[PDB]
Amino acid sequence: MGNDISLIALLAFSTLLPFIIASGTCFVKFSIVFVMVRNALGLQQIPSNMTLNGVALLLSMFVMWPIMHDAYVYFEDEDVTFNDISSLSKHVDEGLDGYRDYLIKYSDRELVQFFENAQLKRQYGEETETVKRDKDEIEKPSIFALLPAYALSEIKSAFKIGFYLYLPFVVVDLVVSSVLLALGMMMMSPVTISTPIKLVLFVALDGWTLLSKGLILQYMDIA
Amino acid sequence: MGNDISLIALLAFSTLLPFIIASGTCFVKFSIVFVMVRNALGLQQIPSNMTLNGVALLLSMFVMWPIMHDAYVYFEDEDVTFNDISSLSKHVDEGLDGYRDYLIKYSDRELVQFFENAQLKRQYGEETETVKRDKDEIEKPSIFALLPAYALSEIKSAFKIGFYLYLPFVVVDLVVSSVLLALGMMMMSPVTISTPIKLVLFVALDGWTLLSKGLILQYMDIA
Amino acid sequence: MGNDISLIALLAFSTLLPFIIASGTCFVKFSIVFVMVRNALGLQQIPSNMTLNGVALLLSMFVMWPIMHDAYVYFEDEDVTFNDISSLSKHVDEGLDGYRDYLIKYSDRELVQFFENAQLKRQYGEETETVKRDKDEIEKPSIFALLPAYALSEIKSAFKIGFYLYLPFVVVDLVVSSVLLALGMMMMSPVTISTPIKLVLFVALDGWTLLSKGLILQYMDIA
Amino acid sequence: ALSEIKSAFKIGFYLYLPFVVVDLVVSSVLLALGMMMMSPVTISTPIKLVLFVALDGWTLLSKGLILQYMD
Amino acid sequence: MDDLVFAGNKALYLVLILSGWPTIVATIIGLLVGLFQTVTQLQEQTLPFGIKLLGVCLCLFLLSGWYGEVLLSYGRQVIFLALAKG
Amino acid sequence: MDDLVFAGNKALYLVLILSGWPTIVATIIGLLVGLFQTVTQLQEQTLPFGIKLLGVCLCLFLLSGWYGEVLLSYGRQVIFLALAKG
Amino acid sequence: MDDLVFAGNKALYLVLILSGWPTIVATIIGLLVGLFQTVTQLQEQTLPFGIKLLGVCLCLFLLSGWYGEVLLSYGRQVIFLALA
Amino acid sequence: SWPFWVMHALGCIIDNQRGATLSSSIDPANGIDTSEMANFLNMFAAVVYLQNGGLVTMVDVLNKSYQLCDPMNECTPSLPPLLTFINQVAQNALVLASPVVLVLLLSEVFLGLLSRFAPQMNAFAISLTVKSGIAVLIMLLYFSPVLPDNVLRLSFQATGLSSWFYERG
Ligand SMILES: CCCCCCCCCCCC[N+](C)(C)[O-]
Ligand SMILES: CCCCCCCCCCCC[N+](C)(C)[O-]
Ligand SMILES: CCCCCCCCCCCC[N+](C)(C)[O-]
Ligand SMILES: CCCCCCCCCCCC[N+](C)(C)[O-]
Ligand SMILES: CCCCCCCCCCCC[N+](C)(C)[O-]
Ligand SMILES: CCCCCCCCCCCC[N+](C)(C)[O-]
Ligand SMILES: CCCCCCCCCCCC[N+](C)(C)[O-]
Repeated sequence: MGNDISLIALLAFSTLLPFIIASGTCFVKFSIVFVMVRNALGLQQIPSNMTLNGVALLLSMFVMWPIMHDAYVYFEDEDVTFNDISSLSKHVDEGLDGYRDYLIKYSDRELVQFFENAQLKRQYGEETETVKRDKDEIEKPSIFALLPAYALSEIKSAFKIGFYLYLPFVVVDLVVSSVLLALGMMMMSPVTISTPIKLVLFVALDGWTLLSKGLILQYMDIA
Repeated sequence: MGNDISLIALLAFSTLLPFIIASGTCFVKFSIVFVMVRNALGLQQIPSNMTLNGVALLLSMFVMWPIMHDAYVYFEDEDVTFNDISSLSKHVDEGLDGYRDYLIKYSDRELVQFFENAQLKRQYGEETETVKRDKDEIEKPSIFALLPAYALSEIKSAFKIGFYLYLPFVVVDLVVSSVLLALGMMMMSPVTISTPIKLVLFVALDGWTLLSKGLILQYMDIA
Repeated sequence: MGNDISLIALLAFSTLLPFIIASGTCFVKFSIVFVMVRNALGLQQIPSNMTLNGVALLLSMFVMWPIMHDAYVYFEDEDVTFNDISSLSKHVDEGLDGYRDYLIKYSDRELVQFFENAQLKRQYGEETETVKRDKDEIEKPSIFALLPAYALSEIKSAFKIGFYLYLPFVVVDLVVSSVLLALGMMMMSPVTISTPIKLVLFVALDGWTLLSKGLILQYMDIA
Repeated sequence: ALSEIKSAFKIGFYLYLPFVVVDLVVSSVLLALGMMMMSPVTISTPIKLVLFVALDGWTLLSKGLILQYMD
Repeated sequence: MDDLVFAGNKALYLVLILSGWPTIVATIIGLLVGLFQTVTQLQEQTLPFGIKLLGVCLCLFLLSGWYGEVLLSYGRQVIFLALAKG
Repeated sequence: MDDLVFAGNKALYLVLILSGWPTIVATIIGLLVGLFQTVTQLQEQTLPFGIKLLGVCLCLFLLSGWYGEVLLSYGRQVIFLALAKG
Repeated sequence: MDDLVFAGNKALYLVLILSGWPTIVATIIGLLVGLFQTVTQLQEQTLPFGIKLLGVCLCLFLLSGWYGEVLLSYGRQVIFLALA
Repeated sequence: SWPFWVMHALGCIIDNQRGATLSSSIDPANGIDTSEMANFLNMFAAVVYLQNGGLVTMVDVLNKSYQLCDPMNECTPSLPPLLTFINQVAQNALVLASPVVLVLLLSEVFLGLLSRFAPQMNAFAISLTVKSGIAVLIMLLYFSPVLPDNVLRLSFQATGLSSWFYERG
């Protein structure tokens, strides 16, 4: 209810919701990390993707809720009615700053700036140069620039984590082969012995608790 | 006629049902253990994933169906009366305690408490946690806090179990290899010999039956 | 709207948009390149297709937007009203040239001409030409001739890029397999070890940044 | 309804048997060469296609399916 | 019924016949080269592969025709058994 | 079907000659390095593999241009046959 | 297509080099221990396996810094060739 | 389903013993891995089951399930036998496959013992050439009983409904 166009906007947003969650939210990172852990342990079907994605979605909800609540309360407020296009548009813009400021901590400055340079109207000569002050440039780059830079930087940071997770298992896999060769049993496949060792190591390390905690700690602050 | 919101709640619930089952029910454990044992015997696609998932599903219902039926019997109860949104909320929450108790039984208190903090503490200007005496909050962790803490504990239990099942097969592999060497009948791959032996031995001892009983006796008495 | 037929045409175009985007835009290229990257890294499930496609669509938006805007600003002028069929037809035709240019820049004329001569029934569809004579064929060619040529011309380009992207990883695979043979560990599958090396290699190159930038730079130019 | 399902399945069974032969043969000759890492499907797919085309399957089949309903 | 049993049996019979000759020659070449390498002591291991590739390809050339005649006749037979009922 | 006969036979002949050259080189090197270990009465696993790798890489550096000529020729030819009827 | 040809030739060259050294170290260790078995003769199969493992591990531990730089240079070069 | 899963298991065991680990067969509908032999025997069992008229017994056991236990009486499957079910299915397949496994083992150890006299002979590579021929040859002799050995002895029958289910209301 209210302005007919505000209603249209609400319904459009709620229609695009899953693509936003899939492309501009920490869900991107958690989804990748859990699957990489499964591959590092060497399991092809355990757990199901339907279990891993469920966990990842729940964990993401905690991180994202406070922003959605703050933006909702900000718009469910009768304070004002607006005289003009410039007043309304700047009131709208000031509501998204919480999200804009979430994206800014994690996207990378140089890629963000390159995308902002990309949007400007073309010129016949190369574009007229500019430098702009921080309250736009640092504080307020446009969201249609921030969003893909975020997605890309997140993917990268995810691969990085997966790399570290692989290292100890690689160590195991080598050592076990070298010991079997020292015993001369050259023909036996070492996978049959290395796999359970890997599982033992992961449960004694309690890898799930550590991963689930530290991933949240990267975004929340808890005391 | 009925109430138009309780109708929405019914239809919504029935769409989410398979994801709840897949992420917050003992199905999580049963479906994992079987597939692990199947890999350890070294002959994939016997039994079929259809057989395994079918059995795991059936067994999960003995554990969970009484709890759902108890909840519906709690709600179909013509003697209640209410006065306010609070008095209704309390009674609806009270209806879910039967499920809440099951999740509390099978999950870690400290990981639950961690997520219980993480839902809020991004709000908080303070470090003190005593500010509510435990007796309420220890009983009433939220269900969204319980769910991922339960799933992450079920997986770990599954790995713990499967670890101990791998050991005897490993032993059998070492024995076969050592015999081939002691006979000098060197240039034969041992897997061709030992996979028949593992299969015949486990079937001749009804490993699957003992396994099924040992799994159910954590959750029910069969008698 | 001031004309019922203008309204009909506008709605029809709005209904066909996704097939035009999927068949006459750089999206064709960007969509393919990312999936080839994922294959060359040897990952099955991750990232999700809708994550990759989401990024591809965002990037293509920057490239195509200038044309859409030019055409909108051109068409919204009611500055002239039309005496006759030919005057209207020419007014419309001259509006598409901003698009027609972009297609003709990247397709390959020998196809375009081949199709032109084919949709006309001319001289029984194909006949020899003694003389070769070029007739400002750039302005003659119908969009219905240009579209397929563009599609094929750009798919091929994508395959080329994917070819180049595979080579570095192939090197890694053959190197790992050779040093394992040097150690004599003949039983062990390289994929357990070669994968993390690929991950760290791509992370150190920062392939997403270079790749995304270069793709845009093929169409635009930026300081 | 169940009678037609029965007979259609029955007809469909017969048609597999040549392609089944093709597949098991190809797999045996590859193992005879030791190329255990070759996926047979790549080689066996075109042999199936050319077999069916040489039979002219769709002619025979569409003829017989109609003649079953009229004398 | 008996038509079903007959056709299924014949399928296995044809597999056996067609595959038999290549596997025979790959066996004989394997034995001869293995013996030769004991008669003169040489520890190569690709030589069997190098020879038996030529051995198998040659008999695929020779039998290329009979292979197609057998499979055509079988396909026609089973299509008749399937459709010609009255 | 002289066209299907031709394309089918040529595919196998091409497999045989494209693959033969690397395996011949590898086998001859294998034999000579196996001999040298006998006349020296000195033994290790790795020397033959090490030399074989170099031998095959040189074989590919040399011949590979011709591999491209042969494959392009066959690639065109089969397409023209497939679309020959019209 | 000079660029494509170059990229291809370079690939093989890189494989031949980057695999070369470890096989040489393993060869030399295996040969030297082998000859050392002929004097004071005791004949044991596993000593080559025990010692060559140390050889190759130590070689990779020293040179692994080099490898990454060569690979990086190649990857950049091909990415540019492709996107130009 | 019970008669079909046994023949499918049998086919998987044979295709594993003869090598053939990288089998080609395709099946997306059930989501189960499949091999050429498994697919063949799984089809063949189905056609002989249908030709023996079993399709009547399927609707018979459906109707009996409603007469013997009713939706309104909270009919429920018995637990104790369900706990045996997987092991019975495995057992029947092994008992049926056993004749081919033993002969394929003896054929390999015979080449192993032969290799003692000619240690350069690659007995493994020889066995790969032999075993698929031996496997088909032997399966071709014991083939005809595969008709009756499934059509009756493994088919479920309506009298069994008494034990697998009970009414809890
Ligand atoms: C199989 C799921 C559908 C039917 C619901 C079964 C509910 C569990 C009943 C278990 C009764 C066990 N018993 C007799 C020992 O109490
Ligand atoms: C590695 C080769 C596997 C070949 C399996 C198929 C054998 C039949 C080939 C077709 C008939 C013979 N020929 C010469 C026309 O190819
Ligand atoms: C893999 C089975 C052996 C290869 C032959 C497969 C049948 C190909 C079609 C045969 C056609 C015979 N022809 C040319 C006379 O029609
Ligand atoms: C390179 C291995 C696969 C080659 C397959 C060639 C299929 C040829 C099919 C026709 C065979 C029968 N023929 C020659 C009479 O037509
Ligand atoms: C490291 C192995 C790489 C094998 C693939 C190399 C790329 C294909 C060869 C491209 C050049 C072909 N040639 C020599 C005809 O130009
Ligand atoms: C061990 C590498 C195996 C590669 C097999 C393909 C070899 C022929 C095609 C690549 C030729 C590369 N070359 C020589 C042009 O640089
Ligand atoms: C063959 C075993 C050793 C392979 C080492 C290859 C490392 C490639 C990744 C280089 C990364 C360089 N970096 C980022 C650590 O400086």
